[PDB]
Amino acid sequence: AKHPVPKKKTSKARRDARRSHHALTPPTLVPCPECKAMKPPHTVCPECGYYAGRKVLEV
Amino acid sequence: MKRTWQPNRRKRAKTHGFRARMRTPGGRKVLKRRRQKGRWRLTPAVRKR
Amino acid sequence: MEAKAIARYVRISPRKVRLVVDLIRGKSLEEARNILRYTNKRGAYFVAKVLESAAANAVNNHDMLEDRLYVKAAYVDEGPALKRVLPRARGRADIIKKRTSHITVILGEKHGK
Amino acid sequence: MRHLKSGRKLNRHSSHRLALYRNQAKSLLTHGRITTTVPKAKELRGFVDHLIHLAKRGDLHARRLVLRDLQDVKLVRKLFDEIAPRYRDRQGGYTRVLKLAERRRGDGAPLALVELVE
RNA sequence: GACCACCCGGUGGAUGGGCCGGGGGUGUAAGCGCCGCGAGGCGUUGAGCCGACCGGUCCCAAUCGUCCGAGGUCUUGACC
RNA sequence: AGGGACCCGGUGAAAUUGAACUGGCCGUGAAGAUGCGGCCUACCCGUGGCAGGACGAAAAGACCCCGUGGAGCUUUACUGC
RNA sequence: GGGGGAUGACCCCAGGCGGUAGGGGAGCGUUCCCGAUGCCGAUGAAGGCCGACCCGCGAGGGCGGCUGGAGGUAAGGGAAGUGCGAAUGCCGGCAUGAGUAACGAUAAAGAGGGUGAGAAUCCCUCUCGCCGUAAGCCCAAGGGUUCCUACGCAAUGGUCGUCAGCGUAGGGUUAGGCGGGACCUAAGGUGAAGCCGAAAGGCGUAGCCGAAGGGCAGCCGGUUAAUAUUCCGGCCCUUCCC
RNA sequence: UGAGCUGGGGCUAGGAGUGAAAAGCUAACCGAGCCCGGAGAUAGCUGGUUCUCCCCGAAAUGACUUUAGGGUCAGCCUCAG
RNA sequence: ACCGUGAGGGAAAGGUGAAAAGAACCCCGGGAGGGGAGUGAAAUAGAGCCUGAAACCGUGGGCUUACAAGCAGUCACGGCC
RNA sequence: GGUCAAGAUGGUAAGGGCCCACGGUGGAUGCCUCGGCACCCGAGCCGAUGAAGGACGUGGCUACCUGCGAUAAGCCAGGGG
Ligand SMILES: [Mg+2]
Ligand SMILES: [Mg+2]
Ligand SMILES: [Mg+2]
Ligand SMILES: [Mg+2]
Ligand SMILES: [Mg+2]
Ligand SMILES: [Mg+2]
Ligand SMILES: [Mg+2]
Ligand SMILES: [Mg+2]
Ligand SMILES: [Mg+2]
Ligand SMILES: [Mg+2]
Ligand SMILES: [Mg+2]
Ligand SMILES: [Mg+2]
Ligand SMILES: [Mg+2]
Ligand SMILES: [Mg+2]
Ligand SMILES: [Mg+2]
Ligand SMILES: [Mg+2]
Ligand SMILES: [Mg+2]
Ligand SMILES: [Mg+2]
Ligand SMILES: [Mg+2]
Ligand SMILES: [Mg+2]
Ligand SMILES: [Mg+2]
Ligand SMILES: [Mg+2]
Ligand SMILES: [Mg+2]
Ligand SMILES: [Mg+2]
Ligand SMILES: [Mg+2]
Ligand SMILES: [Mg+2]
Ligand SMILES: [Mg+2]
Ligand SMILES: [Mg+2]
Ligand SMILES: [Mg+2]
Ligand SMILES: [Mg+2]
Ligand SMILES: [Mg+2]
Ligand SMILES: [Mg+2]
Ligand SMILES: [Mg+2]
Ligand SMILES: [Mg+2]
Ligand SMILES: [Mg+2]
Ligand SMILES: [Mg+2]
Ligand SMILES: [Mg+2]
Ligand SMILES: [Mg+2]
Ligand SMILES: [Mg+2]
Ligand SMILES: [Mg+2]
Ligand SMILES: [Mg+2]
Ligand SMILES: [Mg+2]
Ligand SMILES: [Mg+2]
Ligand SMILES: [Mg+2]
Ligand SMILES: [Mg+2]
Ligand SMILES: [Mg+2]
Ligand SMILES: [Mg+2]
Ligand SMILES: [Mg+2]
Ligand SMILES: [Mg+2]
Ligand SMILES: [Mg+2]
Ligand SMILES: [Mg+2]
Ligand SMILES: [Mg+2]
Ligand SMILES: [Mg+2]
Ligand SMILES: [Mg+2]
Ligand SMILES: [Mg+2]
Ligand SMILES: [Mg+2]
Ligand SMILES: [Mg+2]
Ligand SMILES: [Mg+2]
Ligand SMILES: [Mg+2]
Ligand SMILES: [Mg+2]
Ligand SMILES: [Mg+2]
Ligand SMILES: [Mg+2]
Ligand SMILES: [Mg+2]
Ligand SMILES: [Mg+2]
Ligand SMILES: [Mg+2]
Ligand SMILES: [Mg+2]
Ligand SMILES: [Mg+2]
Ligand SMILES: [Mg+2]
Ligand SMILES: [Mg+2]
Ligand SMILES: [Mg+2]
Ligand SMILES: [Mg+2]
Ligand SMILES: [Mg+2]
Ligand SMILES: [Mg+2]
Ligand SMILES: [Mg+2]
Ligand SMILES: [Mg+2]
Ligand SMILES: [Mg+2]
Ligand SMILES: [Mg+2]
Ligand SMILES: [Mg+2]
Ligand SMILES: [Mg+2]
Ligand SMILES: [Mg+2]
Ligand SMILES: [Mg+2]
Ligand SMILES: [Mg+2]
Ligand SMILES: [Mg+2]
Ligand SMILES: [Mg+2]
Ligand SMILES: [Mg+2]
Ligand SMILES: [Mg+2]
Ligand SMILES: [Mg+2]
Ligand SMILES: [Mg+2]
Ligand SMILES: [Mg+2]
Ligand SMILES: [Mg+2]
Ligand SMILES: [Mg+2]
Ligand SMILES: [Mg+2]
Ligand SMILES: [Mg+2]
Ligand SMILES: [Mg+2]
Ligand SMILES: [Mg+2]
Ligand SMILES: [Mg+2]
Ligand SMILES: [Mg+2]
Ligand SMILES: [Mg+2]
Ligand SMILES: [Mg+2]
Ligand SMILES: [Mg+2]
Ligand SMILES: [Mg+2]
Ligand SMILES: [Mg+2]
Ligand SMILES: [Mg+2]
Ligand SMILES: [Mg+2]
Ligand SMILES: [Mg+2]
Ligand SMILES: [Mg+2]
Ligand SMILES: [Mg+2]
Ligand SMILES: [Mg+2]
Ligand SMILES: [Mg+2]
Ligand SMILES: [Mg+2]
Ligand SMILES: [Mg+2]
Ligand SMILES: [Mg+2]
Ligand SMILES: [Mg+2]
Ligand SMILES: [Mg+2]
Ligand SMILES: [Mg+2]
Ligand SMILES: [Mg+2]
Ligand SMILES: [Mg+2]
Ligand SMILES: [Mg+2]
Ligand SMILES: [Mg+2]
Ligand SMILES: [Mg+2]
Ligand SMILES: [Mg+2]
Ligand SMILES: [Mg+2]
Ligand SMILES: [Mg+2]
Ligand SMILES: [Mg+2]
Ligand SMILES: [Mg+2]
Ligand SMILES: [Mg+2]
Ligand SMILES: [Mg+2]
Ligand SMILES: [Mg+2]
Ligand SMILES: [Mg+2]
Ligand SMILES: [Mg+2]
Ligand SMILES: [Mg+2]
Ligand SMILES: [Mg+2]
Ligand SMILES: [Mg+2]
Ligand SMILES: [Mg+2]
Ligand SMILES: [Mg+2]
Ligand SMILES: [Mg+2]
Ligand SMILES: [Mg+2]
Ligand SMILES: [Mg+2]
Ligand SMILES: [Mg+2]
Ligand SMILES: [Mg+2]
Ligand SMILES: [Mg+2]
Ligand SMILES: [Mg+2]
Ligand SMILES: [Mg+2]
Ligand SMILES: [Mg+2]
Repeated sequence: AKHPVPKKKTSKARRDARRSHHALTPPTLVPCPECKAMKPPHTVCPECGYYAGRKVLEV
Repeated sequence: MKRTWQPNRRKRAKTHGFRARMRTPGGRKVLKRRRQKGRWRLTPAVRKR
Repeated sequence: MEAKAIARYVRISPRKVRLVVDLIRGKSLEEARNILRYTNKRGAYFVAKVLESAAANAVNNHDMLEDRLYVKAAYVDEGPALKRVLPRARGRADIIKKRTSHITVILGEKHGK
Repeated sequence: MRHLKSGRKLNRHSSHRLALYRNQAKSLLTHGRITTTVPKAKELRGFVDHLIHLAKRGDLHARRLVLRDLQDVKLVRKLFDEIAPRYRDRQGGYTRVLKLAERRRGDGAPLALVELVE
């Protein structure tokens, strides 16, 4: 409001191009060891999906 | 910091009250105008019975 | 056949949720689900609901077989604006607008043999 | 810049950071399983390991030591008698940190699992 | 090193955390014994405690995995 | 050292804004040019930063003058009370 | 301008035709009136959306398709709230900056369990921190259901909410002794008498009004989700009438 | 401990009050409060002034002007006769 | 309504359809919302409801663009649809 | 079948631009109106028998409006229908 301020309205072409880097990257996902579903790597696969580790059960 | 509005019900009726308005001919017109504008309240509503 | 579900007047900014919608466009339903579950956005929840409501319209209303439907089309349009006052320094009052989206997932069966 | 200097600051000052760990240690060594933020975990390993490895020593010094951070007369008991044994032949690695695939919401924080090994 | 990028590792692995050893800092821990009415003092005692630095060691954690990615436009020129 | 600044999730303003596809030099031009001439340089789009320029924003210059504009004050200005 | 006598509107002919302030002359379109007891219209009015078509120098007029769903209005004349791009114009709508600053004290948080479609944010437990002449408690102002409980989460809450001072509903405020009034007077106000002023009105002795001052009889416990010196229990007083 | 501070109840105001005096204060702007009215005050000043085509097409000088960035007459444009 | 102690200031906000026939029931969903069914001459007349313009924001398609430089148009040729 | 020096040319869009189609937003345009405006008639006072204007109440369930007043969506009588 005070000291600086924009001098001209930015074109639709110019905000849209600023946003050319705003796209998301879809999650990284692997199929679980033995349980059915898809899970993110290096994590406790939400349907119990660990052997030598615990799992907090879905069971 | 202490502001302009420091409510005090006695003061409010002592000052803009109906009986106060009726004393002064100046006040009798205030009623007359408000009553003719069709104001729903002729006078600041005050309470604390 | 193709089937669609529309969540309207969803109290979220179009530009915000549009971001995850673009994440499922053209994809299998199977994949799309797996994407929304782990997409870390408030818009996931909503888009999830619209998608699942769309499938539940293909199978029960249009006969489409859940195992063959992809996200043929999807988009979100700008619902009406919730103008609210934001009190500011030196007695200003701005108006922030809580935005609103119209989510439209539209499903079709994959052209598989 | 500030290279090395091992030791996360967890947007806390000195005293808060201490009582963070302590209050997280008690909480661990009472349920033996903990869910926290991934970083609050990573940093919580060594703090407890040192505590256990000290209760393997059995001596009252080791006890009197530990008491500084856990302050409670039991638990230390439960530490020395019920937990400290199980690691006798186990040198280091008394603790395990597993990552949960679920995040919070209205926060978005990645979470992790902290439990006692074996 | 702001995020990104860059670099090293990812079990056929010493990458970090732990544990051990060394360095380093602090400067004689608790407990017990002796002397003193006592505050304290002495011995055990360079003890005890110990962040990063130098290393060691699979005890814990880098499991298991998915995804992208060429088959090579044309003419000529010399050689097959 | 801590609270911000940076990254992630949630919420999400503001002045400003002719339109923009908005470079440097030497000239030129209403005399201080991204926008005209000549030359030089320069793939497209961002993020964190600095503040030289857009005669940057703000406030229809408070100084100055103009107006047979206005107001406060003065006196042996005029004329009243 | 001159002929063409065509007096028409028509032809050849020759000239003029940059243009601000301004002068003049022709027209286009908008609303309303006569034309209207008419005509167009559900086989689709007005308005909208296209058009590479037709006529007009242009302002415009047609025509065709889609939309639309009940009006419209010729030739020809009449009358005007009659054409917008600017007035830091007015009202409204929507952009830009921008996913940027910010999310309101640096007293500070951690885990476990519970509810729930959904929990960093609600409930309980343990741990940790902050006030402690307060950041605790009780009165007076002021506010006026915000109190207690049940059911709720669209909005309000600077995030989230299953919570709330929010939404719906139901309940809850008990006095001869506490405060105020059927008592007193203070400044001041009002004001028979009285005095003054063009009118409105201004003064003014007593009187009257006027209080957080004078005067006046209740202490300790118990109970309700929500009231208690108010209800209850025990001890104790006041005034009025007979 | 004082020309102290403070609650409650009161009085004084617009050319008027109040002021240990700054033209300070009199409801967040006081060299003369606020509201409504006279009022559409006045503004020789700034800004704005909306469809089309056709012809002609200027002045920025003179004289007077409490006049000089405004006017009256003449000059120069235009229309009818 | 709201603003103002007060005098006083002072708004915005009309239209489903001939008729509620205002969408039983089923599916997704905690709800909102939608998809079917159904009503209707018409449901982009479904109650944030006649007509529904513009700014503005999206989805899809044709042409185009990463060694060029500019009041963004125009005049040429050329490719592609 | 390839290799090879020189040279010559495609596709590719992170994103952007123009066009087209369909929506979202928004509520202009058209039509509608029993609200307003204007003139012309008519008509013209009410109040201590307590006016005007109100406060509070009043319904089997009633937030507001309207009506009414503890006889309270109303009581009695005449006339209309
Ligand atoms: Mg500055
Ligand atoms: Mg674009
Ligand atoms: Mg004070
Ligand atoms: Mg105020
Ligand atoms: Mg009082
Ligand atoms: Mg009178
Ligand atoms: Mg009323
Ligand atoms: Mg303020
Ligand atoms: Mg932070
Ligand atoms: Mg401290
Ligand atoms: Mg890193
Ligand atoms: Mg690697
Ligand atoms: Mg591997
Ligand atoms: Mg290592
Ligand atoms: Mg050592
Ligand atoms: Mg010693
Ligand atoms: Mg010792
Ligand atoms: Mg002794
Ligand atoms: Mg720092
Ligand atoms: Mg953010
Ligand atoms: Mg020059
Ligand atoms: Mg220059
Ligand atoms: Mg140019
Ligand atoms: Mg040029
Ligand atoms: Mg240049
Ligand atoms: Mg040139
Ligand atoms: Mg750039
Ligand atoms: Mg930058
Ligand atoms: Mg600068
Ligand atoms: Mg700066
Ligand atoms: Mg000026
Ligand atoms: Mg002057
Ligand atoms: Mg003057
Ligand atoms: Mg003729
Ligand atoms: Mg000619
Ligand atoms: Mg010429
Ligand atoms: Mg001309
Ligand atoms: Mg003429
Ligand atoms: Mg006309
Ligand atoms: Mg007619
Ligand atoms: Mg029909
Ligand atoms: Mg039609
Ligand atoms: Mg009409
Ligand atoms: Mg036309
Ligand atoms: Mg039409
Ligand atoms: Mg007509
Ligand atoms: Mg006509
Ligand atoms: Mg007009
Ligand atoms: Mg006109
Ligand atoms: Mg103009
Ligand atoms: Mg404008
Ligand atoms: Mg400007
Ligand atoms: Mg609106
Ligand atoms: Mg910025
Ligand atoms: Mg920033
Ligand atoms: Mg920030
Ligand atoms: Mg806060
Ligand atoms: Mg804070
Ligand atoms: Mg739980
Ligand atoms: Mg449960
Ligand atoms: Mg919890
Ligand atoms: Mg917690
Ligand atoms: Mg908190
Ligand atoms: Mg009270
Ligand atoms: Mg309430
Ligand atoms: Mg409550
Ligand atoms: Mg509740
Ligand atoms: Mg809510
Ligand atoms: Mg919220
Ligand atoms: Mg707030
Ligand atoms: Mg919520
Ligand atoms: Mg409530
Ligand atoms: Mg009693
Ligand atoms: Mg009391
Ligand atoms: Mg009393
Ligand atoms: Mg009395
Ligand atoms: Mg009595
Ligand atoms: Mg008295
Ligand atoms: Mg008097
Ligand atoms: Mg009198
Ligand atoms: Mg008199
Ligand atoms: Mg008293
Ligand atoms: Mg008293
Ligand atoms: Mg008493
Ligand atoms: Mg007593
Ligand atoms: Mg209570
Ligand atoms: Mg009691
Ligand atoms: Mg009693
Ligand atoms: Mg004194
Ligand atoms: Mg006082
Ligand atoms: Mg007072
Ligand atoms: Mg005055
Ligand atoms: Mg006056
Ligand atoms: Mg004075
Ligand atoms: Mg003073
Ligand atoms: Mg003031
Ligand atoms: Mg006048
Ligand atoms: Mg004016
Ligand atoms: Mg004047
Ligand atoms: Mg004027
Ligand atoms: Mg002419
Ligand atoms: Mg000429
Ligand atoms: Mg003169
Ligand atoms: Mg002159
Ligand atoms: Mg002048
Ligand atoms: Mg003249
Ligand atoms: Mg002449
Ligand atoms: Mg002539
Ligand atoms: Mg107010
Ligand atoms: Mg008020
Ligand atoms: Mg208005
Ligand atoms: Mg409407
Ligand atoms: Mg109708
Ligand atoms: Mg109707
Ligand atoms: Mg279900
Ligand atoms: Mg729920
Ligand atoms: Mg439906
Ligand atoms: Mg039908
Ligand atoms: Mg239709
Ligand atoms: Mg039709
Ligand atoms: Mg439908
Ligand atoms: Mg249908
Ligand atoms: Mg339609
Ligand atoms: Mg329709
Ligand atoms: Mg609408
Ligand atoms: Mg409609
Ligand atoms: Mg209709
Ligand atoms: Mg519509
Ligand atoms: Mg549109
Ligand atoms: Mg596109
Ligand atoms: Mg080059
Ligand atoms: Mg190129
Ligand atoms: Mg450029
Ligand atoms: Mg160009
Ligand atoms: Mg492209
Ligand atoms: Mg549309
Ligand atoms: Mg009428
Ligand atoms: Mg009487
Ligand atoms: Mg009498
Ligand atoms: Mg009455
Ligand atoms: Mg009523
Ligand atoms: Mg009757
Ligand atoms: Mg009868
Ligand atoms: Mg009869």
